[PDB]
Amino acid sequence: GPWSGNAVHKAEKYFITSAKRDRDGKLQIELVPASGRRKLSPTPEMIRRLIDGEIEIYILTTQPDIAIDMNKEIIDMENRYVIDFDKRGVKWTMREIPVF
Amino acid sequence: PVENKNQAPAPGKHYFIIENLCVGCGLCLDKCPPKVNAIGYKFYGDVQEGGFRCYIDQAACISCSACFSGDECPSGALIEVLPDGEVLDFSYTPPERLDFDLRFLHRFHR
Amino acid sequence: NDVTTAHSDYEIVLEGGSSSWGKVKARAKVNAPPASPLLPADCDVKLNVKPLDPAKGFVRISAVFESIVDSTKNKLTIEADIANETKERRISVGEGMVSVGDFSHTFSFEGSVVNLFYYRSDAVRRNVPNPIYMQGRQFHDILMKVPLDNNDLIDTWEGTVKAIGSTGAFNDWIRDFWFIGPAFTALNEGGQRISRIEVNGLNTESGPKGPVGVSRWRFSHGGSGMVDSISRWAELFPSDKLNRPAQVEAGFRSDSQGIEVKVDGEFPGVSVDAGGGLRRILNHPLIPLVHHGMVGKFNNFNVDAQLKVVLPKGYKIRYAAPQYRSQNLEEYRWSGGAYARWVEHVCKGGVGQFEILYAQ
Amino acid sequence: LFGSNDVTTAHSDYEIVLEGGSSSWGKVKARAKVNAPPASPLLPADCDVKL
Amino acid sequence: QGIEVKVDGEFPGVSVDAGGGLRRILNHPLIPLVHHGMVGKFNNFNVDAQLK
Amino acid sequence: VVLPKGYKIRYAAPQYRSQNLEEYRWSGGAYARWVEHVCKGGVGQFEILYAQ
Amino acid sequence: STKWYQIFDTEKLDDEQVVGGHLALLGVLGFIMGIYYISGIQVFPWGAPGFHDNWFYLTIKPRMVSLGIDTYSTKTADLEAAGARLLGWAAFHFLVGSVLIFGGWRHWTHNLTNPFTGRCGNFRDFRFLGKFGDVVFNGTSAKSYKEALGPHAVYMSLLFLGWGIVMWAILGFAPIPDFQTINSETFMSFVFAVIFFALGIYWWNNPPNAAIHLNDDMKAAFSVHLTAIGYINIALGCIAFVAFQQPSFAPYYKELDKLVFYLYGEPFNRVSFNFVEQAKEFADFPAYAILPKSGEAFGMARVVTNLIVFNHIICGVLYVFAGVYHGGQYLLKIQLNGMYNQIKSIWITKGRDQEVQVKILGTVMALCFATMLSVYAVIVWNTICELNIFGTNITMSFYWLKPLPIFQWMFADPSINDWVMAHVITAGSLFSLIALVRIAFFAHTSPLWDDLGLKKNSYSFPCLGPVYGGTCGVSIQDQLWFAMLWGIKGLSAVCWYIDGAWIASMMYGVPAADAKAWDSIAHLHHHYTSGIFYYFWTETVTIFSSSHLSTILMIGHLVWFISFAVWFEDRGSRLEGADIQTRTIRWLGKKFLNRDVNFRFPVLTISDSKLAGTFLYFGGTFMLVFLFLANGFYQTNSPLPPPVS
Ligand code: BCL
Ligand code: BCL
Ligand code: BCL
Ligand code: BCL
Ligand code: BCL
Ligand code: BCL
Ligand code: G2O
Ligand code: SF4
Ligand code: SF4
Ligand SMILES: [Ca+2]
Repeated sequence: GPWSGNAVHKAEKYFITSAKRDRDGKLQIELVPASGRRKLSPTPEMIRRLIDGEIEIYILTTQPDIAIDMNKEIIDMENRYVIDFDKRGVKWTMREIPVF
Repeated sequence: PVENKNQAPAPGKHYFIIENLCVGCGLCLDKCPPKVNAIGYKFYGDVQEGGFRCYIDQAACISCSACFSGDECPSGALIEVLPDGEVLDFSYTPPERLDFDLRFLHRFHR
Repeated sequence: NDVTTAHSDYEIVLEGGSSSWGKVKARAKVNAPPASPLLPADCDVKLNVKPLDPAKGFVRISAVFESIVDSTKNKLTIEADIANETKERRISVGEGMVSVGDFSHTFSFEGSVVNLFYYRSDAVRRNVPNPIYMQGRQFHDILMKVPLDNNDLIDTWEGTVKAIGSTGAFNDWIRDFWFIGPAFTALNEGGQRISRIEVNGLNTESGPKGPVGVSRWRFSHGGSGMVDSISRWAELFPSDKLNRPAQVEAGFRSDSQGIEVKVDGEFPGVSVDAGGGLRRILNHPLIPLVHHGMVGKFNNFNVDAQLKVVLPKGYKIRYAAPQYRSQNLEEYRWSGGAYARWVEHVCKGGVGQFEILYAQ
Repeated sequence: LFGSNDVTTAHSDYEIVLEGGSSSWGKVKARAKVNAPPASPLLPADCDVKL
Repeated sequence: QGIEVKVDGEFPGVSVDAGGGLRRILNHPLIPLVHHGMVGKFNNFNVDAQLK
Repeated sequence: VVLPKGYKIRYAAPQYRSQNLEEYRWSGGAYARWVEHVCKGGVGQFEILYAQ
Repeated sequence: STKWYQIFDTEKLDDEQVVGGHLALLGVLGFIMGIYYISGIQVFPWGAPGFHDNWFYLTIKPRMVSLGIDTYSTKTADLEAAGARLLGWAAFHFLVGSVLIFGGWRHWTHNLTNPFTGRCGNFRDFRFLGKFGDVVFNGTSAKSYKEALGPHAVYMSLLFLGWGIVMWAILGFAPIPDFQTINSETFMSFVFAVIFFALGIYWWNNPPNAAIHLNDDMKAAFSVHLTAIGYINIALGCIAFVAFQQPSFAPYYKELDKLVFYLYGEPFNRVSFNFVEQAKEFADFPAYAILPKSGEAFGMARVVTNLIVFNHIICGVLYVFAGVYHGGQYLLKIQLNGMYNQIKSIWITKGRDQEVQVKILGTVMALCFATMLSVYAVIVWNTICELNIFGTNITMSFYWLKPLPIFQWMFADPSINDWVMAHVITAGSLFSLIALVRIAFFAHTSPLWDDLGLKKNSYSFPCLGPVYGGTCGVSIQDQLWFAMLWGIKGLSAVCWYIDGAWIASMMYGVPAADAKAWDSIAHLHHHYTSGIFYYFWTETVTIFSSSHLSTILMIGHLVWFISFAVWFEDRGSRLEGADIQTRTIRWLGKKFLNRDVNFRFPVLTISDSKLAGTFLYFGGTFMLVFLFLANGFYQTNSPLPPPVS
């Protein structure tokens, strides 16, 4: 179980690259697993996996913010973004360079 | 009859760190050359509750890749972005496997 | 005396940087008899590639097959210019000479190979990180000219003229002629299906010193994914990666007592970026594996194999399957164990993978 | 002495529980562990089939 | 390094009636055997097999 | 192999193990290798040439 | 990070390299054995005295007596014959060891050329001998460890047959099946030669398959063989303790008590401040000469038996711990490499499921806790009753608790002491097994580190920081150190039991009343030397009497409380202190040096600090336990009377 795949992640960690908001919304939002060999698209089957809990997609910070107000605009702590508006999504924070 | 000659001796970059995932162990600091000093501790609160994390100064950090190639991160916060944009928690993650156990009926493990 | 064992040494010296440009040195000896009704069977093959012009993209390849079978010497030399016109269509202009015994004929050829994959889905390439089985079809169109400078050769051309003009089923039996003997089996064991050919032209114009027979013909190789020529067409032709004249010598001598093989040579394309930042030593082409298993299944053997992958400094192997036994801090060594089982696997026709992933 | 050394090992168990009478039903439970390498060009292959 | 196969099943066509009042376990389909033969001849092996 | 009288084996794929007058016997290692070769489908030769 | 203890790591060594190392070690061991044999020459063949009874030779001696060497003779001529045989066999060992070192160097250089015949012998393919190799194997094991077990067993059979031959010809022991007398070890050597030849040919024709080791044999096979041979060494220690106590070995061990020894460092006759050698206590012996120590009072038979038994026992326990640690290192390697999911064998697949690991470790922990609590409560209650605090006499103690009559066969005098010894051994075994199982299963991720998203990425990483207020010592190396510290208690129990001590109570034999009445109420014909705490007081009498043992005492104590400095959580304090030291050493500038002091004061890494701490901890502890076993047996077969009738 844990030894299969990356041992840190309970669910498959799918980071979201900065594919965004450059051509009719850029529906081909780039989802990349922790393995990183493949580069998938956000098809409804990936959403089925994500709601199944087997995978979990995460937004990074140090990049052009990915449709940050067009995907979802809940900004209570700036990290309340959800895809199907009832997702309970989690954002990865990186104040890498802006902090001392 | 005739054959040709043979010889055969065989026989006889822009690395980032996710502070949400980072736990503040600082092996990146040990893996960084002292002349650069890219890895640095940032303190948030009580040390025993996670407290300080680590950060990279992008301008100072110039494509050494020692941190990630060392593969010393326990938390997987040390990430590498690629020119095409893929992100790597680890250099080589083990493959995901469909796990289900084996029990022979007549063997002693049944 | 009853024990048959295979002794093999392998050395893969990769070079630093994005370009692989690796050197392969392989020695092999096996006590099992060869699967050849003509013995002894000795062969020397020299393949040298030279960059004719990087701006034009033209490369030049010379292959010299020298062989001795049953005390008879055969020699197929061929110099050719390969040029990648498009990612599907490729052109070739070359000249060569086949000298068997006292007989010898020189040939010239213009040839267009159009390789089209059946499925160009972005879904497959998006999901699968390592595409192995890629179906497709290669259309070869070859115009080959041979001086009819020999009476027996003239007889061959005349008889072939009548054969083409007499039988309408010739396009099916020409495959039987072309796939002489076990070759016709091998194409079925490797997923290769060959369509009936189409003879566009069959004519003769005469040069001042002798007549020239010109034959233009097309055929359609068809790969069901297992074929290296189709599935690895891009990995086939690393012309962009080639700036230095590369070359490989390969000689195998087959007496009934044993088989001795030596393959020494450098060439590009050994390692390709598999994604995820790890360079992979290229996947094994499966056509060699199955075609060699065809003859390797015929006998059992003990395995004594040793592979020595010489990484360039600063690079480390992150994945090996099976694991390396010993490491010299730059050279990774696979000797015995599950590597021996994998060597048995591939000798007998196994298409199992040996993932060597290495990175900075 | 013997030939064809350095062989791998495969351990297999099978059970066919038949049903009496006109019922031709059976319960097949099979297990196998083979130490030979697989013939998969993409080797790490695990498939579960629920029919 | 290996292959690990586990089959649990309940099949309604295991037993086939034969002449003379005899019933038998069904003849093995040959496509499985032959299609397994391609991969089964790739290594030399010894089998420890039990059947109940 | 029993030849016609007055003939001898000159060239041979792996040589004869034993030779009585007029009788040649192939056995041992290499001939067994060839037999194992042809049992499994090997098309290798066993070129036995005999001359007066 | 390749350290000075990683240069000889197996990952950099090949099969031929380790063959050469093993042969060099065998030759060096032969040279050391020659040293010891020379050290056992009591009277020189020249016509002069000899060496003063080294502990090494005092251990080696009874085995030599079993052979035709080393007569237990006070007669000078026969003792000179003993010295002659010892010296001759030492020279033979020297020659054979020199040849073995030469072969080891040849295999280390991968330069195998025979001087007489200019040919190169391939390590991968050869014949074992000119005709014998073709008779048996017809070739070589094809570079796979599983295929080598056959030839290895054949070589062991050859060695057994050679040992029988040597006993038959040189040492003059004719094989007969009488196992009470010495001259059956050669008959059993021949029997073992037959048995192991059969096993070797079977394993050559049919190689056993545990495909885990073959790939990275350098660590997997190393770990498996090391743990197996550690258990073998523990079994050998147990067998040695049983046998050396048997009457059959008595002519070769009890006679060691009959004869006296002049040991190196044993107290000498003390001269006064004014001894005119042109006052001296014990004037019959010469000045500054070693006073004889009588074996009967010293119990030299059981002292040598204890040295042998505990040497093998602790070596076996250490080998078990190292096997588990190296197996954990290999498991971590395959876990980072992704091969952990691909092993396909029972020795891994059973532990692949983390819940099975949890169940196994929880069962071990529960058994350890239950047994430890039971035995410790028994011990402390016995101590309370014998010291009579809270108004409890020893009638309330666990004196009734004897081993079961069915289980009483394996004890001399059934008592609570044997019960507590067995329970303490089981409890300590499970106590160390907790950490051994942690190494085995949690090399990469513990269930806590599965829940909390961290993973162990190295065999020698210090920790993961102060996150969660912890993370200290989760490396398999640190778990090995904890396992060693936990097994220190078990090894101490073993040593104290074999030396003779009341483990069932703490202060047995002290001037308290019910401590002395233990023997009266227990009905024991053996008077155990003393209780756990009183053991030091009773057995340091000789350690203080002997200057050499006192020197060892001091050095071991220094080593231990120097281990303290690197064991504690103080590495950062030591680093800043070392920076202050460096700054003041730079302040030696302007002290008229004119020399740039480029000397940074070094402080060990935590992964190195724990290494040094455990090494010094174990070293001091068991340098002192050597004195425990070298104080003497001092067990008198006389029950104690009650202080009050
Ligand atoms: C082998 C499996 C396929 C095949 C697949 C390919 C591939 C693949 C290529 C061609 C190409 C060519 N094919 Mg074709 N082709 C086959 C059968 C044929 C037949 C025939 C009647 O048998 C003919 C007449 C042709 C005709 C031709 C030419 C038009 C053209 C150049 C040949 C040349 O230079 O060879 C010179 C002779 C050789 C070099 C001899 C050795 C050939 C082997 C296959 C080389 C293996 C290289 C080795 C693994 C690594 C070497 C390292 C060295 C440094 C280079 N093909 C079969 C059906 N064909 C090329 C092209 O597209 O041209 C436009 C090309 O890329
Ligand atoms: C005319 C032939 C074709 C062609 C056909 C093929 C085929 C088909 C294959 C390759 C393969 C390879 N080719 Mg090519 N290739 C062509 C052009 C090139 C050129 C070039 C710029 O001219 C170069 C540098 C290469 C280089 C390479 C490598 C990237 C790769 C082998 C990897 C390895 O480690 O091999 C290890 C090296 C060897 C074992 C040495 C072999 C040496 C012998 C003399 C040649 C093979 C003989 C063969 C068994 C028998 C041929 C008999 C026929 C009757 C002619 N090719 C030409 C145009 N090449 C393989 C690969 O993986 O493709 C992705 C593959 O399947
Ligand atoms: C009971 C027999 C044991 C055993 C007992 C020993 C002993 C004892 C020694 C070795 C040594 C080594 N063994 Mg071992 N070893 C066993 C099984 C194995 C297996 C296996 C089955 O897979 C392997 C691959 C090895 C491999 C190795 C290497 C790490 C090394 C020899 C090669 C070299 O040149 O070293 C290069 C270096 C040298 C040969 C000498 C370096 C200098 C000194 C002599 C090292 C001493 C270390 C230490 C103090 C030994 C103490 C033993 C304790 C007192 C109990 N061992 C069996 C089961 N092995 C030696 C080694 O170096 O240990 C680290 C060593 O000391
Ligand atoms: C000091 C004794 C050392 C030793 C010292 C040497 C020396 C010195 C040399 C070799 C040579 C060789 N050694 Mg050695 N070697 C030892 C044990 C081993 C073992 C093992 C059994 O584990 C292996 C795998 C090897 C490997 C090898 C061979 C590849 C090679 C001989 C080729 C052959 O056909 O020779 C046939 C015979 C062998 C395989 C010998 C096997 C080992 C025997 C037990 C000892 C031989 C040397 C000894 C002093 C002579 C008397 C032996 C008694 C009659 C038993 N050695 C023993 C323990 N070995 C020789 C060489 O390279 O030859 C060309 C060489 O010069
Ligand atoms: C081997 C490395 C060193 C060496 C180091 C030692 C050591 C260390 C010791 C001796 C001791 C002995 N040595 Mg020496 N000695 C060497 C070379 C030799 C040679 C020789 C020609 O090679 C000979 C004849 C001897 C002779 C002897 C005897 C005088 C004496 C008792 C042997 C005996 O009981 O073995 C018993 C023989 C066997 C059991 C059979 C052969 C070995 C088998 C095949 C291996 C398994 C058994 C193993 C030893 C124990 C493991 C038991 C487990 C249950 C598996 N030495 C080389 C140079 N020697 C002993 C000593 O002095 O005792 C006080 C002793 O302990
Ligand atoms: C029994 C013979 C050997 C043995 C042979 C092997 C072999 C062979 C392998 C290991 C390997 C390992 N060994 Mg071991 N090992 C033994 C003793 C030990 C002890 C110990 C103190 O008892 C420990 C803690 C270890 C530790 C370890 C681990 C590092 C690793 C297994 C991890 C795993 O997931 O296990 C999962 C746990 C199990 C499968 C436990 C169950 C064991 C068996 C298979 C089932 C029947 C036994 C039953 C439970 C107990 C009662 C009957 C017994 C006969 C007494 N070994 C003894 C000395 N060990 C493997 C490794 O990778 O090495 C580097 C490996 O290849
Ligand atoms: C014999 C035993 C010990 C020493 C010898 C010693 C030496 C020493 N140590 Mg120590 N130590 C413990 C025992 C010993 N620590 C214990 C049991 C603990 C557990 C709590 C412990 C813990 C800490 C912490 C946390 C810190 C230190 C330091 C610090 C020093 C810096 C300068 C100084 O204090 O000199 C004062 C000390 C000296 C005069 C020591 C040198 C001769 C000596 C008189 C006796 C000589 C003994 C001989 C060297 C042994 C072998 C000889 C031969 C075989 C080679 C420094 C010389 C630290 C600093 O660098 O600053 C202080 C720091 O932060 N410690
Ligand atoms: S990549 Fe180089 S500069 Fe950047 S943090 Fe790592 S070691 Fe420092
Ligand atoms: S190694 Fe990982 S956990 Fe440690 S400081 Fe670096 S990013 Fe943080
Ligand atoms: Ca004592």
